[PDB]
Amino acid sequence: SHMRHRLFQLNREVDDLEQWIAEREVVAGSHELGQDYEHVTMLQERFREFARDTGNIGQERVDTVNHLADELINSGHSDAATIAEWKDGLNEAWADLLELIDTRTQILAASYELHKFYHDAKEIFGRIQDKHKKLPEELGRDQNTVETLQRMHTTFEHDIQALGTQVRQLQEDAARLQAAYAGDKADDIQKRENEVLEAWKSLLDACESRRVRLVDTGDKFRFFSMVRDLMLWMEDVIRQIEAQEKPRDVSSVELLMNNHQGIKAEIDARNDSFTTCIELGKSLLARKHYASEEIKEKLLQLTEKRKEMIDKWEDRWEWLR
Amino acid sequence: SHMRHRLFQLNREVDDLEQWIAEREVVAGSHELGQDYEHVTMLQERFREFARDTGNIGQERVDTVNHLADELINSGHSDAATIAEWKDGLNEAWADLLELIDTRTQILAASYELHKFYHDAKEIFGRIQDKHKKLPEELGRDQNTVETLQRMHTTFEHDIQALGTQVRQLQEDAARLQAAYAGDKADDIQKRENEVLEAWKSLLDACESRRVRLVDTGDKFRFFSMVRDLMLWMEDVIRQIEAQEKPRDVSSVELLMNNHQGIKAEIDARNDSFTTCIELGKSLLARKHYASEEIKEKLLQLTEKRKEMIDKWEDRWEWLRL
Ligand SMILES: [Mg+2]
Ligand SMILES: [Mg+2]
Ligand SMILES: [Mg+2]
Ligand SMILES: [Mg+2]
Ligand SMILES: [Mg+2]
Ligand SMILES: [Mg+2]
Ligand SMILES: [Mg+2]
Ligand SMILES: [Mg+2]
Ligand SMILES: [Mg+2]
Ligand SMILES: [Mg+2]
Ligand SMILES: [Mg+2]
Ligand SMILES: [Mg+2]
Ligand SMILES: [Mg+2]
Repeated sequence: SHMRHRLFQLNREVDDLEQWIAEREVVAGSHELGQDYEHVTMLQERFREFARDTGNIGQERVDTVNHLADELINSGHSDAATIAEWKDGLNEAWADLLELIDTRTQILAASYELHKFYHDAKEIFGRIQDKHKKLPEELGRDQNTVETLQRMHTTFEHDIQALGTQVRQLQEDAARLQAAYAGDKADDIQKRENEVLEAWKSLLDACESRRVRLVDTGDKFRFFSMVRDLMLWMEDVIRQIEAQEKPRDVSSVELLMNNHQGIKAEIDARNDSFTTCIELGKSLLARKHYASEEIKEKLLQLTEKRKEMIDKWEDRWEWLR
Repeated sequence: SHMRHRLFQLNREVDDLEQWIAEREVVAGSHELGQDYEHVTMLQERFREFARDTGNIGQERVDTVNHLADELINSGHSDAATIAEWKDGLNEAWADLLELIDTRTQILAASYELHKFYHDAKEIFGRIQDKHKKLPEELGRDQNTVETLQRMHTTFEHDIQALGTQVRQLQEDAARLQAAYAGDKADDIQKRENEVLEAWKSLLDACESRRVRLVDTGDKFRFFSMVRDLMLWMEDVIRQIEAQEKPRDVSSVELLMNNHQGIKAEIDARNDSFTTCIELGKSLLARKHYASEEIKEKLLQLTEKRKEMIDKWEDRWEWLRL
């Protein structure tokens, strides 16, 4: 009759607990669809709290009821068959709930991952386009400004590799998600990934086209500066020659021939500078440079000035003979 | 000199990332285990976040720098040999940081479970000792008060069921940790476990001793009560028989014989009550009740009074019916 009370008490506890499990099953059984990334995020985080609260509270109560029932069954209570029936029904209900919590937790993780893909694709896409937009058209005005622009571009191309990394990550996510799904869905992931890859492709193509144009414009201004330096120098040598005073005695002839021969040494020492300059110019022509017409003009001006200079040197020498 | 710019640019990114990795490694390399349960709980959560952030931020940066280094090597940069040296060492530093994060996660997890065992053992030992301090000693002085105390002891016994489940959980935790470690640490755990189990046992034995002494005490009062009810009744039946007037004519004799047979009817109606009472008394004696001497005296007073009542009823009936 103590065993009578113990039995009546256990019945109460089992009924209380199964009622509590049924309450939790309503929540765990929710089929609520996430409307967008923000909402699925909320859903997942709420249910993670719920799963943990449910497990914490329920496991202890289930263990207590199981203990009470096992004590009565093990002691050979005359209602052992009924008591075992109670215990089985409870353990089944609890196992079913935990299974359902598992299934919903999975479904919400899958959904989260899928919404996150579309989210990251929107964000990478926007970052790509925003970067594409900050990309100068101009090549620049002289040697000094072109080399600054070249260095800025080198930094820009540096400063997009981080987006590249994010693009490759998106590609891996798309791959993982496409294995999960099929039909309409795996298709839409492919399209979305493609939109981002094409935007990326276009940014790189534009960075490469700009790198190349800056090299071309740089080479142009390099060539022009080589020509200018030679032209200025040649005019100096010509003026040097023009400044020479006709000798009035043998010691003056000797001095002037020595000085003039010094000038030939100056001239000859520039041979490699002419070669470097002319080779570059001829290179640019071979590659159909946009400034080919200027470049021929400058090559012709250089060779006409060089002839002026050599003619003037030879005329002076041969009259000093 | 383009190629030089890219080299120095990479150089900076490499040294920067390595700095950043060194900073994360200081955090991952902490040897702080937590001063108590609360502390290690917090340590553990905060590094959980740290490990996630570090891995996510870190991996992208490493991968970014590898790509840039690989671009330079693949295009035959003059310093490809040196670049590959920077790259290789960065990757080693990153992989080292990742293993170190796994290591810290593991020993935080281990510290957490050890702290928690000692936190639970102290909580439970304290709860058991507190419950045991609140166990009453009084058994009651009458049937009603025993009944009340029994209700209250039932509640007490109910109150400690969840406490039992916590003790059993601690035993589970104790065996798992004892299997996990060994030497003086495992010994320390078994020591703490046995302390709780002994207090638990002490409480359970006390609750059961009380439960039983309350049943015994209540049964004694209930038996004494049953005997008293029968004694008072019997003495009144004897008084009713003794009050009867000697009949003086045939009609009176017939009326009295009827009324007398009515009295037997009333007497015989108590057969179940006597049986219940006597069986209770006998049940206490086989129990070896501590009041056995007084229970025996009462059984005898009861049966002797019933024999007296019956004898007086029968002697009256005999004299009447002749
Ligand atoms: Mg039921
Ligand atoms: Mg259901
Ligand atoms: Mg919204
Ligand atoms: Mg049945
Ligand atoms: Mg059921
Ligand atoms: Mg002139
Ligand atoms: Mg934890
Ligand atoms: Mg070396
Ligand atoms: Mg009281
Ligand atoms: Mg368990
Ligand atoms: Mg009674
Ligand atoms: Mg008659
Ligand atoms: Mg009558």
